[PDB]
Amino acid sequence: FLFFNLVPDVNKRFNVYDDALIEIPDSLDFSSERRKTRFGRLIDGTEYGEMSLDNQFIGDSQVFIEKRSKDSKFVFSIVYNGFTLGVWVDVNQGLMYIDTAHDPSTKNVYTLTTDDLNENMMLITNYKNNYHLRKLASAFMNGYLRFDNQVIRNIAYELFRKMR
Amino acid sequence: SLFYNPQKMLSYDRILNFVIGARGIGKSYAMKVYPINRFIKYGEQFIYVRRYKPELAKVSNYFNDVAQEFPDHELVVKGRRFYIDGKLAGWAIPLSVWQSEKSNAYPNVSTIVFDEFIREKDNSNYIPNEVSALLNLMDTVFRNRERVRCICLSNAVSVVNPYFLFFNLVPDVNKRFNVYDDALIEIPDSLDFSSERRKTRFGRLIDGTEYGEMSLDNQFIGDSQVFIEKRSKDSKFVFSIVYNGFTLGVWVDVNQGLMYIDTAHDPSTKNVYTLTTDDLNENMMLITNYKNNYHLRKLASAFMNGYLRFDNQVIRNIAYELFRKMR
RNA sequence: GGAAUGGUACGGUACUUCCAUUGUCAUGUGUAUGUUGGGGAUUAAACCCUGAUUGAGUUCAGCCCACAUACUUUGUUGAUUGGUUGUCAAUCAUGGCAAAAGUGCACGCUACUUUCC
Ligand SMILES: Nc1ncnc2c1ncn2[C@@H]1O[C@H](COP(=O)(O)OP(=O)(O)OP(O)(O)=S)[C@@H](O)[C@H]1O
Ligand SMILES: [Mg+2]
Repeated sequence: FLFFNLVPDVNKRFNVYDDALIEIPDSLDFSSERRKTRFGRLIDGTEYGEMSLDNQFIGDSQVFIEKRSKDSKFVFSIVYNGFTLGVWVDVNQGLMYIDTAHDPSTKNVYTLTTDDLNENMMLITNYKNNYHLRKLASAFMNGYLRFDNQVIRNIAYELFRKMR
Repeated sequence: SLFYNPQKMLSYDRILNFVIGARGIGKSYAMKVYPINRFIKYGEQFIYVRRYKPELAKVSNYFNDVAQEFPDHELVVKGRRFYIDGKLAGWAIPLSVWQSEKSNAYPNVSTIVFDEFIREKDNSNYIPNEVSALLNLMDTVFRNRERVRCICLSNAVSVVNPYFLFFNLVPDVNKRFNVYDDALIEIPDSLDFSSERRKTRFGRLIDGTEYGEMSLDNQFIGDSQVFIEKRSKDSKFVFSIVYNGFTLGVWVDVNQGLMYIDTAHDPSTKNVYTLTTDDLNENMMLITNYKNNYHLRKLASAFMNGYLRFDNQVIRNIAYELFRKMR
């Protein structure tokens, strides 16, 4: 699956595509078929009570944080590793988002590293530009920063780790 | 008295026994005798798990030390398989391939006849989540609620392995037995400890003073992992440091000023601190390198001083690891 | 291979018991004095510091603890008006009750060992 990169669901018993099909078999009866065996052995009842047996029916992975967007004014713009991230603001609750937005007006476009150099952007000073974006910094420290993706989540978070 | 004595173990009759201690001191003697005792009663064959494969090429002399127990009947090995008067005795395989075994019929089991289940300071041997591996082993040696009785047997007593605190297996040094639904924690008699350790003192005096060190003491008495002074008290909840997914908090009691790291909850909705971005969401606040030393100034100082106190061993371990992370 | 006539695990009983145990419900922040009552705090001691004592070292005394009252915030997050108290929760510990704990199992073979049949 790591190769083919499949995206099934627990709901769909059959998961059909152009080529592939993931089938989850007899899910209820399976569970029921296991239930009865703990009736044949109560110590297997204690074994089922172990969280290991019940936690392989539970999946774990990284998860998103916020899926947010505005409908009002916005100011800044940043780019990193050949990928652009806009900055959105709102007076109502003064909230702050980071969503895909390109401004052909194109003021104050920034990168952390000169691998994305262009006559327009300026190599940002390490932390003085952070104080320039004091509202963005505080929004990161507080909850005033929200996004609309988990991919934007990870890119922004690695940038934050490099930010300090 | 003289030797390892499984009478109380067999007596209190958990369907799954759990004993520890006596490194090479008969912790395997009586429990390798017992399957052949079931065979003399003409019961059922036993199952022998091994940690790895090379450990198998030399171990065909498994019945040498039980002849002096039962000289009477024939106790031999044909090769891989064990034979008592020619009847099959033990299903003997290491771990690697039990899955290929698990579709076979296993109608006859008597007892768990393995020891050194877990070795101190040995996890390269280990297999991830092998606790559930033993679950698969037991369910592939189960047919009903009978014919089976299990033992664990580690060389020494520890309180850090996942199995214990997963089952809250707590040792007691004052009393021999610790009882639960099915789990016992025990050790041979403290009087038998005196007798046998005195027996070792007799004879090889160097082999006695080597037991005088805690090195050989801890193998059989198991006084381990209780390192920091630890207490508890009734202070007010003040601060909480969400680290790698933990609701750790701090009680600060000014009268006889000490910081107690017990776990509790109040609806503070503030002062909760995260040292990682993974534990940060939109209702707690992030703290960089130094600002812990200042906002948790009490924490920093009480750690530098002896004023910081602890409550639980797991909390102690995770907190010391955090103290290593904080730089 | 037969015991349950050895100690025995447990259940679900009884005889003594202790909300340690999960729940069910009432309690909570600060000085001021009192011998509050008791525990002198009692290495004696030598000296001194302080605070009443009376002509005056003459007397005694300085430590903690629960209570009686006024000075006050059950702590704590929120709903409240323009803003302040008061009404609905939290966890914290206390206390009372069950449910729970020790003593025989004299209620049983669900049961290992156990020495003999
Ligand atoms: N009933 C017994 N009769 C005689 N010796 C005994 C008895 N019970 C234990 N022993 C002793 O136990 C020793 C062998 O026990 P082991 O089977 O090695 O126990 P162990 O603790 O598993 O050690 P390893 O690592 O398994 S070899 C003998 O040499 C005796 O000293
Ligand atoms: Mg052994």
